[PDB]
Amino acid sequence: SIGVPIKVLHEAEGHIVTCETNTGEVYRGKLIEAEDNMNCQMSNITVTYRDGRVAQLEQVYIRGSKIRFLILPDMLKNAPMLK
Amino acid sequence: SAFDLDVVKLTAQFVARNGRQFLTQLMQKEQRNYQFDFLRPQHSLFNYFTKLVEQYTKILIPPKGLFSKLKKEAENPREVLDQVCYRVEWAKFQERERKKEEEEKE
Amino acid sequence: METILEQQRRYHEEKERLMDVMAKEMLTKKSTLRDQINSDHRTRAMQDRYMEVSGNLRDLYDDKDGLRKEELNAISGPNEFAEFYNRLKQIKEFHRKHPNEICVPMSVEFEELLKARENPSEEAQNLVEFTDEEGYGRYLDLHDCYLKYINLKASEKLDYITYLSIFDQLFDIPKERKNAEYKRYLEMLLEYLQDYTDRVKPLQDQNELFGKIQAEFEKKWENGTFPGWEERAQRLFSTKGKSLESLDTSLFAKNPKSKGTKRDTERNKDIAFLEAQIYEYVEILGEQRHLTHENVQRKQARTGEEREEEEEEKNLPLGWDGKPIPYWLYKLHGLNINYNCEICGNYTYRGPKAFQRHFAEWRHAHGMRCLGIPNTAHFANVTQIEDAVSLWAKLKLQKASERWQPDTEEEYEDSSGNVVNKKTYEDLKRQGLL
Amino acid sequence: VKLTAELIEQAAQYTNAVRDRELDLRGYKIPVIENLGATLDQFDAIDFSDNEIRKLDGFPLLRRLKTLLVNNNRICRIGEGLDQALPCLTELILTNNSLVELGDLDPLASLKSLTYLSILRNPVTNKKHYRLYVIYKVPQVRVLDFQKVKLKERQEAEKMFK
Amino acid sequence: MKLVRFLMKLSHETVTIELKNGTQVHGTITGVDVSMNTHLKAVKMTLKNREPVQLETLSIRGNNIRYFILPDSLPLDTLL
Amino acid sequence: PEELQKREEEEFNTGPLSVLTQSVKNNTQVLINCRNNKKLLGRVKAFDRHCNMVLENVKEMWTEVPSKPVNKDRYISKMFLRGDSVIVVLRNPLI
Amino acid sequence: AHPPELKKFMDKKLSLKLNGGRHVQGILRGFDPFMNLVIDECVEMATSGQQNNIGMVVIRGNSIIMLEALERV
Amino acid sequence: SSKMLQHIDYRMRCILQDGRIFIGTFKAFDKHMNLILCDCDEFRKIKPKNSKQAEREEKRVLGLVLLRGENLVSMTVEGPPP
RNA sequence: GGAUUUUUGGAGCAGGGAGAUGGAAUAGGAGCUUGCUCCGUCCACUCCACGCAUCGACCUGGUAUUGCAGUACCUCCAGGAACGGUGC
Repeated sequence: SIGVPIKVLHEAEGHIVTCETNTGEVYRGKLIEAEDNMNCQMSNITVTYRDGRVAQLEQVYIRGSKIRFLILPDMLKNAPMLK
Repeated sequence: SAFDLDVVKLTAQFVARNGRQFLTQLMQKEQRNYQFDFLRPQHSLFNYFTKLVEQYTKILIPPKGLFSKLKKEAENPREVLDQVCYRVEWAKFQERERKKEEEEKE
Repeated sequence: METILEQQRRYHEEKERLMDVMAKEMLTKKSTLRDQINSDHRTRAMQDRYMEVSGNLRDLYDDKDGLRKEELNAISGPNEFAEFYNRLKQIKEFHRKHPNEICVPMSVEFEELLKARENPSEEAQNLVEFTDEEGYGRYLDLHDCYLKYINLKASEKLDYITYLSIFDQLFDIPKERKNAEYKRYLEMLLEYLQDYTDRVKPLQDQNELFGKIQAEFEKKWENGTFPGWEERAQRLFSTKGKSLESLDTSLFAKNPKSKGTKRDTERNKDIAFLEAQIYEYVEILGEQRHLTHENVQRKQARTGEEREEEEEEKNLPLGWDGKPIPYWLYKLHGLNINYNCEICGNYTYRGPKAFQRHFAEWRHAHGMRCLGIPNTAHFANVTQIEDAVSLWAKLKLQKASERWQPDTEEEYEDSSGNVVNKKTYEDLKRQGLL
Repeated sequence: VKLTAELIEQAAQYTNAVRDRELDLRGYKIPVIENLGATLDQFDAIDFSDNEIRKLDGFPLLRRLKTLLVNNNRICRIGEGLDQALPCLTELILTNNSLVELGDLDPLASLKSLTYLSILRNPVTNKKHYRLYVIYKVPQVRVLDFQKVKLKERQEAEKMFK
Repeated sequence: MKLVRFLMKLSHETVTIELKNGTQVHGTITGVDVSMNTHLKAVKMTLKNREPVQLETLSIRGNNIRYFILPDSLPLDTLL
Repeated sequence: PEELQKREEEEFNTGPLSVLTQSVKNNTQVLINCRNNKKLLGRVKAFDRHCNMVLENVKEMWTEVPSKPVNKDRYISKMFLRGDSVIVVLRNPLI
Repeated sequence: AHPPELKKFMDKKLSLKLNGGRHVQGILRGFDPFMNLVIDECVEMATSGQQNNIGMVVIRGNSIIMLEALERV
Repeated sequence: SSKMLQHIDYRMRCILQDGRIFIGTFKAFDKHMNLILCDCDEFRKIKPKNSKQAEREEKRVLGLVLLRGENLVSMTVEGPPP
């Protein structure tokens, strides 16, 4: 079936999220497109490359395998999943 | 009755230092224009004053703590265990004698 | 501050209660072995209370030594008596009863109903003090010791029976070197054995027994306690013989024996003491370690179900005739049809007659009462909670309209020539003016 | 009213305006200051406005907290054992209290990490060279009375009280 | 047959699992699954170069455990 | 089912898991190379397709450098070791 | 099994990050649900300043950490 | 049973794969048990590199963080239900 | 339902050299204590390639902004580097 976490991610699409990849790549940007495999294709993202030298790219796309973390909109705290 | 308890304890303590059954600080303290309403033997609180006096006189014995030291009950769980077992055995013997008396009464 | 009267009486009462509570704890029987160990621990706590009172009282001779002359005066008295009466002639308007002088020590040094626990005996138990590999005095926790010995030795041919036989003998030929680090593991083993022996009996003299064992190690262990007929006397730590007692006295106070070795009478002292204490503990609980080996062998030899279990430790209703009803009667009366009522806690009624009667039955009337709705004919055939609450809103509003609120609707004559609710008129009437 | 842990287990520890873990004691008037460690190392800021706390003392060993708000209290003294109980704090808003004397700042040096504090609306302020004594006995502090510490105040703090 | 089924035959079993994160974690675990989800209670957790700290309730997964250890007097035959 | 469990037994008895096969047939001790160089010496109590390895009479050794690495060891008799950490499982070790 | 949503990226140049510190530019041309990407005119720029064009590559999703799009697509 | 629901709704420190912690109130779980944490902070160790500099733990703010199943190692309960 | 995105793991390991530099109150071996003599684990300072470069907050002044909004992060010069993590 479908994971409630992945439902929170799909509710976290279109708005600003902040993923953190396995190499420390911190990509805080508009999460455009995500799927069941957590493959997050985001736009206007700020990718920090783990270095603190954070740059701004557009149409970035990080897979789900590297996802150490992903801050979704906290405005989803009243999402229908947790209640 | 906390003031009354303080007064009863004070009476037991001040009678602990008297010399005889008539030689205390209470014989004249009764007629000394101050209310002492426990010394009367019709008042059951005379038993409570006598129990306070018994406790004071059992603590004012030579083994009560005047000039000696208690060491067998004060660092001796073995002596404490001997005394506890003897108290429990005396209680069992008292109950057994009571049961014999009760069978006799029935 | 009568350091001889008030303190002596309070301490005497406390110690008497402690002795009586020990007598009661020893006069009551034990039913679970953890119950017996916890009763022993509580008796230890009560005896500790009595001993603490005894020690607090044994020092009460520095002011008694000054008061022995003034307490015995036959001339003094009623002066200090009237003074104490004046000091206790404060306001006795504290109109309250309080038996909390001596009935409170009985409730502190007593037992409890859900478990035998005293006042200070509310948080003391065998739960943080007894091991589940033992059971609070059932078995022994030595699996860690076997794993530690096996990690120290590095051998894959070491079984629990060989380990237990090596650890049970009293002074036999070792399996590991005493100048090696396995003596370090023997130190932890002696610590665990001493902790188990002490936690097995909180009532027996701990200070006196430790003192007797220390006097033994001082006088009879280091002075040739295992004699011979070099074989005449042996050293326990250094591992050297002695031809005679004079030779042993010469070879104990010598130069190589004291500090001319890592196994001298300076360095190996704690190790020899821990080894002697472990041997003494094995000899004192030699039946206990044997029972623990019995439990380990029973677990290793039993079957698997017993190992797990040891580690874990017609279609129709009745009638007045007394027999079931014909199946066609059951269908004819609709007793095969189930009706549910949400107001009744989702209770299922069998057949239309039982389901019509239930609206007047206590279960439905109680459900309606829990909702704050009066059980009335208006709620007949209402089974859902939402429908009952809703229907209630409309009915409340209707009775609201038919009922006439006099004060809320009456029209009163303002003296100037105005009209306002009678309630407002009377309120304002008094309301300074009207 | 006695200060116990009912007003702790009911008090709100939440994600405050600065994105910390802040526990509110708003409307408490708690005169006894104790029994805080029942926060269980999930707190950073302890707000205790409207307290009857006549002093600043009685804090348990808390390891990671950042800020303590003692606003609208009746602080007369300053307790000495602050930093061994709060080693990692940085903000102390203890303004609007009865601080008068330079000795009311005596423990204020024990905090190695103290940077921000507020002691406004306290009579200790009308004293001459007061912020001088504060940035003098407290060298590590930078944010002093809604004003950053500076080399001028630092040189004047090292010069006077020689 | 997999031995996750054997490890499923455990609840209130005093175990010491060595997890992949340099940790030794001992306790009477709460309940096990087929994905080796071993949820611990009264947990003594010591990480690689860390202290034996205490956790009241922890839910440890399966792919993060590198070794496990069952108690001493435990029958592997009718546990597997 | 039955024939499928039999195919599993065929895979385990005549496949590459022959090490586990011998270890469970004659009760031999196998040296298991763990992913972090943890050498485990002991017999194997049960095995599966995923090489989930329950073992008895186990000893775990490694080289801990405090330099000169010294050979740290422990003796864990019974142990369950799921097939996750195994780099190799060698049926006959020389010691 | 769902294939990825990478079709708008197809026929477009991206600057991707493959693991090991690898970064390459490449033309997204085709794939499978297994995210194995087909990069034509692929050029790998190593950790140094030097860059070697490898042209036509079939790259795993197992090493690729992410990818930015050089065009707006 | 789906046990962790018996620890749902309360604040837990969830473990990552790289040695840090994330303190946040658990929302719910899935098949691989991946996490959604409300009111989350990250506790990350700061390397001393010396025997004279102490080891500190710096905290980050995340809030609602979707921690993918690649992170979950072990999780403790650190604060009561809020 | 262990083969590229979540639960049968790619993890683990070790901090560049050297100078008649310094400590191990309670813990090193051996030259069969104390003293001296050497060797296998750290930091504090000097030297070499302050391990280098980065950007991110940060501190010291000067310097520009008076501006109504829901946030990765927001003025500019400068230096020191107390901190973060990225390639070698």
